[PDB]
Formats: sequence, C-alpha cells, structure tokens
Amino acid sequence: DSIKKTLFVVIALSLVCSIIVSAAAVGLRDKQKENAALDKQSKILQVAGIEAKGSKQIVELFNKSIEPRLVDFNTGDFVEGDAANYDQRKAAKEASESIKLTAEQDKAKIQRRANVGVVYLVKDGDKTSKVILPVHGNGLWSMMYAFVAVETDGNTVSGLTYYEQGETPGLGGEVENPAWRAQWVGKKLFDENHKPAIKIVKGGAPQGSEHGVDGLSGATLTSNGVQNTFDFWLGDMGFGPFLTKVRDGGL
Amino acid sequence: MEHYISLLVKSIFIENMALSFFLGMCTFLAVSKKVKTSFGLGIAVIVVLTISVPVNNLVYNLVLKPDALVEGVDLSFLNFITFIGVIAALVQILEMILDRFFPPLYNALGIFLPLITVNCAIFGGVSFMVQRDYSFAESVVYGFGSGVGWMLAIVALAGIREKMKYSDVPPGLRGLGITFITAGLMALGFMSFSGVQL
Amino acid sequence: MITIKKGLDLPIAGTPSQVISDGKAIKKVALLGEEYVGMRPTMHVRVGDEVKKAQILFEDKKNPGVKFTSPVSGKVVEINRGAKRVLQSVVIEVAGDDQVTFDKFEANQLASLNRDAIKTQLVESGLWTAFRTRPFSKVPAIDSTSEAIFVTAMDTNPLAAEPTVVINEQSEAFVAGLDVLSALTTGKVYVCKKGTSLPRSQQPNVEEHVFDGPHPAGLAGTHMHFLYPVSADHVAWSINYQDVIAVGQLFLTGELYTQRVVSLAGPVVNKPRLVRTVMGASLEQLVDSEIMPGEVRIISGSVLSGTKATGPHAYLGRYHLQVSVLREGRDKELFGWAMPGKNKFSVTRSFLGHLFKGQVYNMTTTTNGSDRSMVPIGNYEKVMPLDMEPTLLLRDLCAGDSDSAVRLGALELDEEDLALCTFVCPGKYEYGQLLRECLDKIEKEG
Amino acid sequence: MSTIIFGVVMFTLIILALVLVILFAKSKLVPTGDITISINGDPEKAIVTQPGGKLLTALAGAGVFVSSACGGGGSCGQCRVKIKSGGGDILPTELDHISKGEAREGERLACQVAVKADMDLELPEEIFGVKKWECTVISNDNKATFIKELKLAIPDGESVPFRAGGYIQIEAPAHHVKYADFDVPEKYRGDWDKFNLFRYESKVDEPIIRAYSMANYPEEFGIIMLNVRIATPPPNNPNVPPGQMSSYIWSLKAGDKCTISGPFGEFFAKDTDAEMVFIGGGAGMAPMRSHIFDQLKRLKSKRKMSYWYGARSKREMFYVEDFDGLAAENDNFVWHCALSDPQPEDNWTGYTGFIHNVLYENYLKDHEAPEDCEYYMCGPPMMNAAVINMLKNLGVEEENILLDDFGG
Amino acid sequence: YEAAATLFYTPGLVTKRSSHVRDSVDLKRIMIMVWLAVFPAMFWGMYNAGGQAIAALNHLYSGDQLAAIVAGNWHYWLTEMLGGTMSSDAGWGSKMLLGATYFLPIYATVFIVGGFWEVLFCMVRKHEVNEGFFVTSILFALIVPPTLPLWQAALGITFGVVVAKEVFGGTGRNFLNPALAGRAFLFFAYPAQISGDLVWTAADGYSGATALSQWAQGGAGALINNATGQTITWMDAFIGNIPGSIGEVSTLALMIGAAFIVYMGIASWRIIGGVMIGMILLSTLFNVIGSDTNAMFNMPWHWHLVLGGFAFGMFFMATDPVSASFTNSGKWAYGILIGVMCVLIRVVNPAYPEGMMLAILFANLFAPLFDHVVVERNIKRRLARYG
Amino acid sequence: LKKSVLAPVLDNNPIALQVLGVCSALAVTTKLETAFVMTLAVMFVTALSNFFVSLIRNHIPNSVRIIVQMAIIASLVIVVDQILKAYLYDISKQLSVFVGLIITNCIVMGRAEAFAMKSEPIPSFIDGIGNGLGYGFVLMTVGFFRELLGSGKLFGLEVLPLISNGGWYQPNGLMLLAPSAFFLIGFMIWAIRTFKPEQVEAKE
Ligand SMILES: Cc1cc2nc3c(=O)[nH]c(=O)nc-3n(C[C@H](O)[C@H](O)[C@H](O)COP(=O)(O)OP(=O)(O)OC[C@H]3O[C@@H](n4cnc5c(N)ncnc54)[C@H](O)[C@@H]3O)c2cc1C
Ligand SMILES: CCCCCCCC/C=C\CCCCCCCC(=O)OC[C@H](COP(=O)(O)OCCN)OC(=O)CCCCCCC/C=C\CCCCCCCC
Ligand SMILES: Cc1cc2nc3c(=O)[nH]c(=O)nc-3n(C[C@H](O)[C@H](O)[C@H](O)CO)c2cc1C
Ligand code: FES
Ligand code: FES
Ligand SMILES: [Ca+2]
Repeated sequence: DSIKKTLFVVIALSLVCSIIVSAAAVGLRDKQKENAALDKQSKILQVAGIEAKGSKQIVELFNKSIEPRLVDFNTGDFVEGDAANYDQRKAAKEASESIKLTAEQDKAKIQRRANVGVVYLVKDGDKTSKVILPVHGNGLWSMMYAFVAVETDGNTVSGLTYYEQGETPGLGGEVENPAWRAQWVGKKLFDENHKPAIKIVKGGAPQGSEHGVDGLSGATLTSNGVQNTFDFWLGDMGFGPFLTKVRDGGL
Repeated sequence: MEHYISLLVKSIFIENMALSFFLGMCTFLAVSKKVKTSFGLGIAVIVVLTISVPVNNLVYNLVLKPDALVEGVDLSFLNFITFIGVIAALVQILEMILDRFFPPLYNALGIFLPLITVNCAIFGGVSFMVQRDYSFAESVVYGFGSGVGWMLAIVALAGIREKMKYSDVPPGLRGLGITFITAGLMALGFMSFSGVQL
Repeated sequence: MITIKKGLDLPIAGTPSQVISDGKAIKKVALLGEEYVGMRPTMHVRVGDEVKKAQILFEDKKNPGVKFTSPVSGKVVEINRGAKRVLQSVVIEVAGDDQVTFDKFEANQLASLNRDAIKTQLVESGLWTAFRTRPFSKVPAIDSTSEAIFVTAMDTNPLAAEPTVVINEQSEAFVAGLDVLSALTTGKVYVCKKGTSLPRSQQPNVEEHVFDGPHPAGLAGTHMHFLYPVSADHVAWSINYQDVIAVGQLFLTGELYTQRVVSLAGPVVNKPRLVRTVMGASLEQLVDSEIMPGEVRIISGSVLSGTKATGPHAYLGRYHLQVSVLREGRDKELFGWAMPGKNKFSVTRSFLGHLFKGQVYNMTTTTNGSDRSMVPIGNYEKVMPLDMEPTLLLRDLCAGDSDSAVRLGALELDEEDLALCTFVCPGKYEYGQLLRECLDKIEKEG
Repeated sequence: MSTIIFGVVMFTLIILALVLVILFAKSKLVPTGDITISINGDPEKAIVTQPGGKLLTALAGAGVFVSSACGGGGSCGQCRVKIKSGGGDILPTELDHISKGEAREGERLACQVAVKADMDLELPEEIFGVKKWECTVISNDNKATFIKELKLAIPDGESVPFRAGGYIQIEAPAHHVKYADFDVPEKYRGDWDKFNLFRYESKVDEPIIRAYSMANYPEEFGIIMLNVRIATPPPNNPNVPPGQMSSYIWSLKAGDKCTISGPFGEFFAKDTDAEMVFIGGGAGMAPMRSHIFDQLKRLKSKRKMSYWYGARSKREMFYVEDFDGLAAENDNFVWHCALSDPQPEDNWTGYTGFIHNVLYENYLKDHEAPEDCEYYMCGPPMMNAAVINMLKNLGVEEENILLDDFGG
Repeated sequence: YEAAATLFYTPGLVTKRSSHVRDSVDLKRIMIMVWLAVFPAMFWGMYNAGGQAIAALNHLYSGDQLAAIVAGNWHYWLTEMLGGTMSSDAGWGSKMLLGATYFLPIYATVFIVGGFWEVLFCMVRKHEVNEGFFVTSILFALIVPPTLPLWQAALGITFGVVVAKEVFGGTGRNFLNPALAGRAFLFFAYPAQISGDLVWTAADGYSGATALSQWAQGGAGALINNATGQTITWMDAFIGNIPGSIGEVSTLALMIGAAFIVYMGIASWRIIGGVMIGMILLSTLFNVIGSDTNAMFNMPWHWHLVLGGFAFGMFFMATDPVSASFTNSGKWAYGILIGVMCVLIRVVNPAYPEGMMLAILFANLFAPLFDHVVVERNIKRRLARYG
Repeated sequence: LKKSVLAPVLDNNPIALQVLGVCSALAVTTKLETAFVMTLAVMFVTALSNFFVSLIRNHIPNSVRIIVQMAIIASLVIVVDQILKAYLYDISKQLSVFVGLIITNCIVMGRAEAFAMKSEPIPSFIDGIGNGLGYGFVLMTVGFFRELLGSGKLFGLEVLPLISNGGWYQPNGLMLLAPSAFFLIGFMIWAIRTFKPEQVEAKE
C-alpha cells in the first residue's frame, strides 16, 4: 500500500533528526548554564571593584572573593539554602514564595515582592568588606535592575551599576553613564536618625553633599524611578531590617 | 474581566504584530493591493492564530514544559518542531474541511490558507505566548487580539495603497520601495502608544 | 416636485430677451460628424452633388441602419476632414426647395400606431438621431427598445432659451410628438418641466414631473437619476422638446421640420434675443453684424458644455439650442491672483464679488490659473446634486480606473454632467474628456 | 542518556501523530469519485476523469484536439472553450488575453481550468472534424532565396475540407539535420555561399508541433501546398541554434513521410461586396494566393480586387505566371510587385521601394474613400507595422484591417 | 528670474475645451490665503518668545551678570545693538526683536532647504515649481521650540519634504502631513532638543516646565510661572502669555486667523467640529470616571482647548485637504478620531505631555478606511437602484 | 557555477525583488554583529535544508511534503539554536525570537520548494549559499547604516566619538526604532533599480 512507503519515510526521517537534535541539545546544557551564570558573575565582579578578564579569571575570582547568601526581608536574617542558584524573579512570580504589595507600600511599582532574597558578600580573607544588595524598580519604559555595593558600616555606598534599564539611549538611559555611576561613591544611605536619605536632586546637586546625587537631564520621569526604587528598597519592607542588623554589627 | 480587556487592547494597539513586531511582512506587503483580499487574509489570520495559540499552549503545558511528564526531564528543545508541526497540520486540516463542507467560506477566505501555513506571524505569536507564560484563556484572548491587530494594520495599508492610485511614484520606487516607505510611515504613526503600560 | 439645492446658477452678462424674432439669411448648413458619439461614417455623397431635403448623406458603420440626412436641399460643397481623415462636416449650400416626403396621419391615430412603423418612418427621415441613450449617450439601435423616454421640456443652462415660448407656439406639434413617443415608449414617457403649465397629452403613459432648483436641475441625467436610474441592464432614451415638436410635425404632415428657435446671447452681443434659424446653420453668418468689435469666441451651446465654433466646426450642432459669444481673454496681470475681486466670480468666498448680490460679470475664456494637482477644498460637493461621491469619482477618472468609476457611478453621466465640476476646479482639470475616455474603455471592453 | 530516549520517542510520536491525523482528514474529507465532462449538452459524449489533471490534457487524452499552436504557457491563446457550468474562476493570464465580453457568454481557456467539478462545455463543430494525417512529399523545390515550397500528398482519395486562409499543424520526430544536405539551386545559392549558412545544423530530442498556412484554394484536390521560410539564427546573435521545424521541412525531400493534423483557421475573407486589397510579403504569398484564387475560381466574384507583393529583389519574386493569368482573364484582379533594392541584373522598370509607401502613393492617395475597403495583410512584422500605420493614418477602422501575423 | 514670471504675473492662458469659463480660484490663491492666516500667530509668537526670554533672564541674573550673559549670546547683544533692551522694562518692540532673532533663522533655513529639495524634484520630473510649500515651511517653522539647532531644522524639513511628500509625486498626491512628519522625525530622533524643561524659554540657564507638564504632576494648583512667581490663569493661556512652541500659544490669534479660512471655504468646519466633539466627549468621560493618582483625569474640556498645540493643529494642520477624508461623513469621523486620540495621549500616556502630532499622524493613516466605508455604503444604495 | 552564487546578490535579490525575507531584515539590523550572525545562520540552514531535501526529493510523499520539509528545516534550526546558545550567548539573547523564526523565514522554504525538489544535491548547496549571500547583502548594508548613524559604532568599535563620551557626534535616535529599517530598505530598492532598470515594475 501507499501507506507503507510514507510511513517508512516519516519514521526513518524522524529517527535520524531526533537522534541528531536530542544529542546536540543534551550535550550542551552544561555549557549553556555556565554561559548564563557567567554574565551575572562578571557584573557582580565589576560592581565589587575587582578586575577580571576572561571566563577563567571571572570564575576564579568570583569563587575566591564573592559569597552569595540568602536573607529574609521580613525579619532581616540569613536563611540556609542553595543561595548560588536562587532565582528571585521566579520566586516573586510564584505565589507561595512571594507576597502581593498594597498601593501604600508599593513605592517602586513592582507589584510583587519575594520572601527570600539573595545578597552577595565581598570577602577579603575572612572579613567581609562589602555587601552587594540587588535592587530594582520601574522607570518610564521598563523595569530597571541595579547592583548597589554597601560598605560594612551600613551607610557608605561604594558603587552602583544598572545591568537592565531599557530606557531612551540618550535621555534616561544615562543611568549607565560612568560619570553618573561614579557620582555615587561616598554617599550615605541613611541619616543620623536611621531613615532613608538618598535624594535624586533635580537640576544639580550641592557640591559636597552626602545625600545628594545629580538627577538625569531631560529625564525626570526615570529619575523618579531611581528615587522610588531606593525609597522602597531602603524601607521597612525591603533591605531595612537587614541593613539595620548590618549597621548594628556582625555582618 | 478587567484583566482580559487589558490584554485585548494591548495586543490590538499597544503591541501590534505587523507594525510593532514585524511579523508576516511578506504577505503584509504583497497582498495589500486590494482592501477586499486584505480583509479576507486578515480574517484567515485571525481564525488560524486564534486556533493555533491555545492548542499549542495545551501541548506545551502538557508535554514540553520542564518536569511535565517525568521529574528531572526537560523536553523544551522540541518547542520549534512541535509548534510548526501543529500549525501546519491545523492549517491544512481546516483548509480541507472548508473546501469540502462549506464551499462559500472556502471561496471567501479559505483560498488564503495555503499562504499562511508557514507564516512568521503565528510562529512568533506562539513563541511570545510561551515566553509570557499565558494561561489557556489568556492565550485565547492574546491570539484573538493579535489577529485583529494584524488585520487592522493590513486593511489600513490596503486602503492607503488603493488611495494611492492618484500618486506619481518614481520608476525605481514604483512597487516595493514606496510600499516599504508607506509601512515605515505607518509605524511612525502607530508609535503613539509607546509610553502606555496596559 | 423634486427640489435641488446643490447647484450653481452662473451669473453671466447678456441674458437674452425671451421674444422670438426672425433671423438673418442662412446660405450654408452642415452636419458635424464628430458630435455623434462613437460614429464612423460611410459617405453617400460627393462634392458637387445636388441633394434634396432629408436625403441620406452618410451612414454609421458601428450602428447599422442609422441614416444621417440633409437638413435642407442644396448642393454638397465641402467635405471637411481633419487629422487621420476624420470627418468634420459636410457643408451644403442652400438652393432650391426639393424634399423627400413620407406618410402623414391624422392626430387621432398617432397614439395607436405600430412601433415598427414609427421606427421605420423615423429612421427613413433622420429623426432617429434625435435620441441619445444613457449610458454612453449614443444613438439607439434601430432594433432596440426602451422603457423610459425622457423629454427635456426645461432648460437651466446660462443664457438659455425658454421652452414655454416655443411650445405655446406649436402646442399641436408638441402633443403629437408626445403621442408618438407614447406608442414608441413601451414603458413610459416623462415630460420633465418647471412649475409652469404646458400642453398636455391625454395618454396615461405620459407623465409630467416638475423639477425646481438651480443648474443642473434641468439636465436629462439628473431627471434619469431621480426618476429611472440607469445602468448596463436598464437603458433610457432622451429627446428634447424641439425635437419632439419636429417629430410631431413629421408624423402629422409627412415632411421633415428643420426649423429651430435658438438663443443668441453673451457678454459681447449687442441685442441678445431669440432668433429663428435652421438645423445646422452657419454660425459665422448667424452672428454677422451682431457682435461688439473685438476678438470673441463663438460657441454652439452653453459656456459650460459647448463646441468652439471656428473653421469647419462653425455650424450649429445637432443637440444644441443656443449660441454663446464671449470675449477671448489672454492678458497677463501683475498680482492678479492676489487681488480682492469686486468683479471676480467664484464658488468660494475668497473674493469680494460674493458680497455684492445680483452682480453680473463680463466673463471671458480665461483659465484663472495653471494646471496643478487636485487639492480638494470641497468645491465639487457644492455643485453635485446627485447621490454620488464627487471627489472620489473624479479622482478615479483622473487616475484612469474605469472599473472603479463604473462602480462609483460613471455609467449615469454625460459630458454635460461634469461641467460645473470642471468649472469649480482649482487645478484646472477637464473631466468631460476623462469621462469620455472611461466610457470608451467600458464600451470597447465588452 | 535518560533524556535522549524521551527526546527521540517524543519527536517520533508527535511527527507520526501529525502525519496520521493529516492522512485521516484527507481520506474522509476529500472526494475521490468520478467527474463527467459533457463536451456538449446535446450528444451523449462525456468524458469521465479523476479530479487530478488539466482540462486540455483530459480532452487530448480523450482524443478531441482543440486548436492550439504553441502548446504551452498560454503563449498561444487559441485553446478557447465555452463553459456553461464548470471550473468557477478565471486566471490572470485569462484576464490578460480575454475581455469581460467573453466572460459573460462563457468562453474560457482550456489550458488553465482545474477539473474538480462537473463541467458543461460547448465547443465549435470545427474541433470535432480534425483528423491526424499521413502524407508523402511530392516536391520540395525552391521559390526564393529563403522561401521553399513543400507540396504534400494527401492519401485515400480525400481532400482536407478547409476555408481559404486556414492552416495545418505539422509534427516531427527527434532528428539531427545537416545544412549541407539542403538542395538549393545555384541561382539562389549566391547569398547562401556568401554568408556561409551551410555550416549550421539542428538537433532536437522531443516531438515538435508547429503550424503552417496552406497555399492552395480548396478546389485544388489531392495536393497540400505550403510555403516555408528558413528561420536562420538572427543577425544579432549568429551563435544560437537555427529553427527546428523550418530545418526539418527544408530537410524533407521527394518520397519522405510527414504528418499534418486537421484544418484550422481564423483568417477568412469577409462576406461583402466591398473592394478588396491584398497586402502581402515574405511567405504571406501562401494565404494571399489561397484567398485570391478562392475568390476568382471557386466563388467567381466580381469584387474589385488588388494585390501588392513586396520582395527584396527579382530573385525573390515567384508565382508570377498564375497571377498574370488571373489578371489577364479577369478585369477585377490587378496585382503589383515592389522590389526593395533591385540588382543591375534585374533590369527592373516598375515600382521600387517599401510596399506601404508604394501602395499609399500609387493607389490610396488618389482613392475616393479608403475607409470603405477590406484590407487583408500578412508578411514580415516590419511590413505589418508600416502598413497598419499607413492604414490607420488614412482613417481606416480596425474592423476593415484583417491581419494574419506569422506567430504573433 | 523665471520664477518672478510665474509668481508675479497671471499665466495668461485660455480654455481649450468643454467648460469655456472657469472659476477665479486657483492653487496659488488658496495657499497664500492659508499662508496669510497664520501671521497673527507668528507675530504674537515672536513677541511672546522675546517677552518670556527677557523675563526669565531678569529673574536669574542682575547687574554685572546680565552684561556678561548678553555679551555672550548673539541674540541678546544683537538686540542691544539694533536698539532694544534686555532690562525688565523692555517694551513690546524689544521683545519682538528678540523673538525675531529666534524665528527668522529657523524659518529661513527651513524655507531654503525645502525649496532646494522641491526645486530639485520638480526639475528632474519636468514640472513647474508650485505653491503649497509656503504653508509646509511656515507651519514647520512655528510648531518647533524657539531653541532648535539649525541643522536639526534642516534635517527635519528634509525628511518632511522628501520622504513624506516629494517621494509620492508632489503636492496633492501624498497621504501624510509633511510638516508634522518632519517634527516626528525630530521628536523621535533627537528628542532632548524638543522635550523637557530646558528648550521652551530661550533663556541661558533657565529650567522650567510648561503647563501640560505641571498639570500632570500636581493639577490646577501646580500651574505657576516660575519666572514671575504668578499663577497661570485661563485668560493667560487663551490670550497666550505662556511658554511653548513658537506660534501655538495664542488661541485667540489662532481663532482670528482660522475664522477667515473657514469662512472662505478652505478649511473644513466639519473636521473642526469633529475634533471639538471628540475632545469634549473624551475629556468629559475622564472627568466623570476620575482617578486619584492621575492629575490629568480632572482637566476640563476648556483647559484642553487652550493648553498645548490643540488649537494650532485643530485649526491649521488637521484641515489639510490632501491628508483628510474626502467624504462628508469621513470628515466627521476623521475629526472625532483626531480629538479622541489627542485627549488619550494627553491623559493615559505618561511619556509625552501632549498628543496632537501623533493623533493626526494616526488619523492620516485611518482616513482612507473611513472613505472606503462611506463609499461602500453608497455603492449598495446604487445597486438597489436608488442612486 | 560562480554565477549560480553571485546572481541572487543583485540580479535576483530576495529582499529587494522577491519579497521573501523581510521580517528579520527589519528586526536584526540594529547591530552589525547580530546582522552578521543572522546572515551566517541563514546561509547554513538554507544550504543544508536544500541539500537534504534534494537528497530525498523522490521519496517525499505529496500529502505530507510540507511536514517532511519542515521537519528537516526545524531540525537544522534547532541545532543552530543549541549551538549559538552555548558559544555566542550574548548574540542569542538579542536574537531571541528570530533564531526560531528562521524556520518560518520564507527564503528557506521557498528555495526548498522551488529549487531543491527539482535539482541535484550539489547545485542545491550552491543555490542556498547564493541566496544566503543575497540576504546578507541587504542585512549587512542596513545594519552598517543603522549602527553607524544611530550609535556611532561599527561592530562595537567607537568610530564616531559620541557627544556624551566627550565627542562631537550626536547619535540619531530613529536609527534604533521601527521606521528606519523600512526607509533604508526602500531607498536600497530605489538605488538598486536605478542601475538595473529591467527590474522596474511597469505602470499599473
Ligand atoms: C497560423 C500560423 C501560420 C503560419 N504560417 C507560416 C507560413 O506560412 N510560413 C512560415 O514560414 N511560418 C509560418 N508560421 C510561423 C511558424 O509557426 C514558425 O514560427 C516559423 O515557421 C519558424 O519555425 P521554426 O522551425 O524556426 O520554429 P522554432 O525552431 O521554434 O523557431 C526558432 C527561431 O527562433 C530563433 N531562436 C531560437 N532560439 C533562439 C535564441 N536562444 N536566441 C535567438 N534566436 C533564437 C531562431 O533563429 C529561429 O528563427 C505560421 C504561424 C502561425 C501561428
Ligand atoms: C469655526 C470658526 C473658527 C473658530 C472661531 C471660534 C469662535 C468662537 C466664539 C468666540 C470665542 C470667544 C470666547 C471668549 C471666552 C470668554 C472667557 C470666559 O468667559 O470664560 C471662559 C469659560 C471658562 O472659564 P474658566 O476657565 O472656567 O474660568 C474659571 C477657571 N476655572 O468658558 C470657556 O472656556 C469658553 C470656551 C471658549 C470658546 C470656545 C470656542 C470653540 C473653538 C472653535 C470650535 C468651533 C465650534 C465647534 C464647537 C463644537 C461643539 C460640539
Ligand atoms: C487648509 C489647508 C491646510 C493645510 N495644512 C498643512 C499642514 O498642516 N502641513 C503641511 O505640510 N501642508 C499643509 N497644507 C498645504 C498642502 O495641503 C500640503 O502641501 C499637501 O499635503 C500637499 O501634499 C495645507 C493647505 C491648506 C489649503
Ligand atoms: S496550451 Fe498548455 S498552457 Fe496554453
Ligand atoms: S520572513 Fe518571510 S514571511 Fe516573515
Ligand atoms: Ca500580547
């Protein structure tokens, strides 16, 4: 019958293509995962202040100096777990691991906050010199993600880096400008009364201020985004309890 | 109810498939000569996409999703072949059903079904669906809205090209060049919904 | 009553005096061969041939059996041929008084005659060319029939004559022509007139429909669109009141009636009035010593739809009932386009001339501008009473889409139906020629 | 290796299920019965076909050969049929070649109709009477430097019934012919030797079908006379191959075998008492001779006729004897020949120049009414264009200009 | 000098065919009547630009700082040289000088570049250069901030003339608005010289928001003029004592100019009424349903009219005959869509303060479909033998 | 021969003459590296698909021909996707959806149907490489122009010093958006049909 030839052709073709596809796919999963992790590793290395070129140097210096850890937002305590492969965005998406935010608390317009978040500790020897808090917030066209490196004293910022911004490349995408990023080194997060104090000043910052950093020019709708991002992720439902525990002592 | 109105209006206006995502341009730029054939092709695309998105959602969530069948087994590398096969099979079977049982519907819009058996619009729709992780009802609404937006765009371009019978285009741009420039001006116009977040 | 509100009564100086006075002697007539739409003639005469009245001059190759006969007896003196030997006129010099006569009936019997006998006498005499079908404005085939025959007993053209003045003179002939049409008209006859009473036909086929409004409220195309819309399947014939008088006289007396009463008027005519003439008379002899000194244009018909009567075409057309003379304007003006026009006419309101009411203008033949593209500022809508989309149909005519124009209503129009649209165009387009091209394409492809 | 097995099995299963559902939907919801092609409503003759195929190929495999010349790609446009109810659509090439006047009555191209519905045809009675013939060659003698006369012999005491002005197609097997094998006399061999055409040759692999116009009026029985020209490579590219069927016919000699297939025609003399004007040139002498001899012998008409033949030189003038006989016996027929460039050996005392200009200057300029005549025209494309231009300039309607263009 | 033979003198031609008498109007009369209607807007725009600049300058600097600042900018020292003054007591003449120093270079650049491109195209296609470019040039030069770079104006007018109009066959043969397609080129390409707080008052070092950006942030109580420290009233935006694009600020002047071209039959009162209907309906709906966080949800219909470039575009740019709808009902639908989209982009779109160029560019795309619907409803009436 | 490779570059161009292949040309031309990688991937997939379809041209059933051809094409594109994800991870993240849309790319299927089913294995490879070159011509031209004018960079190398990194050039923000690709391709078509006037589409 004519069914025999068509069935034979289809079966043989599917067998060959299946062997080839499934052999090529399963064989490279480990390389794909390594590549996926390498980008975030390089970003955290760049924020921490370390210099590394190439996959080998990146992986070596990341295993040497940086130690990922999980922290509970509601209580500000470290929790045991596999902090290396934790995925905070899926943790926020899933309902059992996240909470819905009210309009009085959702200052950063994220609409969902996870219960456990990862923080990276920069270590020189046994002592921890910096903690790299991951923060994010909404802007005018997209959700902006950042890596802020807070020193051990709990206030002084040692750097900033936006690794996912998605805004106009010459108005509000200046959050990736090296000068704007370097404007952050030395600023203090909290005031004397342990309150959030970072201020995105519109029109220039008074030279010498510790809480003032220059706002973006021609983009006040994406400077409000950074201001609200820090207003939320420095508050009581963000890194507030953890930062209080760090400021007290015993990082 | 308010969650699906947002998806409908989004897929129709805020995220156009033709002018914003550039899906299916060859037929969009070739069959745009007459409003009648453009309307027929738009209806065909609406039907095919509305049928194709939810069936592929079912197949994905049942088989291809990580750990769906057996824990620790991820068969996500079959997404492309599975989607394209389901699309082609559904298109062919619908073409045959309409040609046999409903000759009027066939001579109306089933004449276009061979053109969209393998079209970037539907494949990109299914890919965006698996990227955005829609439920079944969200897949239905997204497919319908995307089809309606594609049809609106192609019918607008057909109306413009039929108004352009009074134009005097240079010989080098007569044909494809002026159509490209017209679609570009249409995208420049459709950029009105840029800042909206629906 | 059908009341038209979208139109334009063009104010032009020289409105004629509605009294009929005898006219100057005519010594040459002619049959203009280019005014008959889609005709290719077979000449039955030669230069130097003595003819009699209603003797055949040429036949149509495309319309088998239609005979074009001489208006008067005389001698064929010219056969003017243009570019590609296209016929322009057959000029006959009036002489003698011979004629070809036919069968005469009593006025009682005219409504009961047979359609075949009526058709036979009409085609033998040459009044079959008085009809014009719609669509395509051609002479009807001798083997075809029509349900709607429209008699145009009104005239809204500028400087036009008054139908009532002539019908009050030959009421018996008008009624006889109506009664003959009643037996030729298998469906019906429509006598489209104004509010003023006319002679009446006792037959129930003959109906009197009153139209009231500015131009084009007196056009057979408007009458057809409002009483019997035409298409490829439904065709209607149109004859005017003077040709109906002539048909009545023919069927009553047995001899052709070639007399005409036309309107000689214009901004450059000394004493505008109505004059008695003969079909196809010589216009350069008709306006001899009745024009102001200068350079003028003589036109057969109105200024909206006429024929420049110079040279071989300086003869009264078949379907024209007036002569319009107006000065020829070629002068250049410094910043004339930007003048506040107290003496300038427009359908827009960008001039001061619209503020003064009842003003008549000494218009000339100037195109007040140069040819440009169509920027539609809403002009063609103010002058189109019919139920069409004016600017879309005109833009499809300009583009050259004949199928789209037939869809949008080009099969209901004559070159006289777009005269106001040609008038009010800021791009100086001419839509009658484009309509004729579209209709030629439609007639050829089929 | 635990994922690879699931991958191969899942891929095979999905593809197999898709293929099987496709086949199952095709089996049930696609018809496979029979379709009847009623070629005419009156007779019982109807053809049963499967839905897969073409209307033209179906009619051919049945045996009713419609009139076509090229045999493919709609380049001919002669495979016309009238369908009352059949394949309900019209193709762009059909819009290109026919008008809406042919649509309403039901005419349609036989080449591009899809046979999936029950069809009702109305063919002209001419298509029924087209027999496939076998013939022997009587003579293949030259008449001009590039024109060669082929006289076939129709067997079994029958004559092809055809109107004057028709044609018959010719078939040929695959072959390979040498130009040196041509039989060319020494008088016409001049330009042959001078251009060195004998180096050419032609090779074909498949049966070929070309058409040629009969050169005798139907009363001349038993003989089929043709006039074929040698279609040498054009002077722009002398490197291309030569003509196939022209070389085949030039290869044919006495006693050989060749086939002709049915009388066709679309170029006939109109019925009227009007003056006739025959404008011929090149190989158009064949239909022109058919027409004139038909008129003067079979119908015995008294219409004022004329003939104007244009050649290059007196060497290319043929058929002078019978035309002198006709012009002498009848006072209706008068024929004039015009030489483009006569040689010194010609000793020519007559009309010289291009035939359109000669006709216009000598006849149509002083003519009373050139628009009342019937014009029959057939020759080279340059002559056709020039004469059509002259006639259209003289105010002549396309319904008087009757034209036959060799492979238009 | 061959152009002076065409522009100064009447052509001097006669008719040839069916209509032996023509109407006195032509394209030149129409285009110059539209070019003259925007002159009050242009002059008030120059005056307002000069006045706002002088006020913002005397607000920031004083004494020795004013001299050093006016010695820097050629606009300011050229005003001082020609005879005006930059002090706070400057009359209406010193302000129009300062506004002309900003408007005239932009207008000259736009005119020269667009004229070059149009002359090139009309020379290559063997046509005569037609009016209809004066309107595009003047509109593009008046819908742009007082502080555009001249190379940006050149690029924008190049894109507007060549790509939007001249590449389709000239005037009357395109489907898009050339002047608003050249501003959409500059808005999406170089969007910082045409947006924000530093481009609208031509004062060196002055940063201030306009009133469709101050309403969004705080409402009707946030309409404050920082230069003078005074509240912005409705009579200020209506008359036009507000910052913005050169000649869009004076709704009174725009009404005075547009009333003439509407009376004369050039502009479409159907399109204007459609725009007003659409904006009133949508603004009333937003005012009814209301919202707490959004402060544009409570802007009345008579505040939408006087702020932004609504009146400029409703009066002079929506009424473009070539890009509008050719049917009398399509015109109503076109205007309604323009107004609806303008109010929508104003209220629910957070990135763009207004929406009149982006609403007209949408309606330019969707007008042929309205004409199609109307003509198709008309054809069914003909097949039924009632038309 | 060599003409079989070099004719689809200008004489019969995919994007510029036979509309096939527009959806990726509009999208992936914002960056020259992505344009180059897409050109290479399209060449690879089209050539190998043509080769295999021509190998099995005779045994392909008619009712499931599309399924067989699309199975081969999808296998090729899936292998390409798994290779790119492992060795060029940054390019694939930007090429996210059009890597998969290589399957529905009209060039691959149109060449597998028009030329592969009716030709030999070796010439099909040549036709595929030629059509890939013709695709990459337009891809690389539009990518060059867009990346140069809109970012001042070529392949990521600073060619024009941007004004924010203390320079003289201010980039074009429209060369990163949707409209610019349509205009670039339309003007490429104009410039192509100017020098080759046999491609001009006759009136009406
Ligand atoms: C109704 C009708 C009647 C006809 N009557 C006659 C008649 O009486 N006499 C007559 O001679 N013809 C007649 N013809 C024309 C006939 O059909 C042929 O067209 C003609 O005879 C030439 O035949 P052929 O063998 O050369 O055909 P072909 O071999 O198909 O034609 C080849 C011709 O084309 C040229 N050519 C082919 N390929 C190329 C190439 N690649 N580059 C350049 N040139 C190339 C050759 O040089 C040669 O001239 C008639 C046609 C029709 C339709
Ligand atoms: C169509 C021709 C061209 C356009 C010509 C338009 C002429 C219109 C008539 C002249 C308008 C003169 C209006 C003078 C305003 C008087 C000032 C006044 O009394 O107050 C205005 C008062 C509101 O004041 P508040 O701001 O609320 O003050 C308190 C603050 N909360 O009401 C108004 O705003 C009046 C609106 C101004 C006139 C609007 C004119 C319409 C514009 C042209 C549209 C054409 C008509 C189409 C209308 C379509 C309607 C469906
Ligand atoms: C009432 C009227 C309004 C016009 N508005 C514009 C406009 O907004 N932008 C423009 O470029 N041209 C405008 N023009 C000029 C003309 O319409 C424009 O050049 C056409 O678009 C030519 O294609 C206008 C003309 C008139 C008569
Ligand atoms: S004959 Fe086969 S296609 Fe025309
Ligand atoms: S790429 Fe060819 S159709 Fe989408
Ligand atoms: Ca969507």
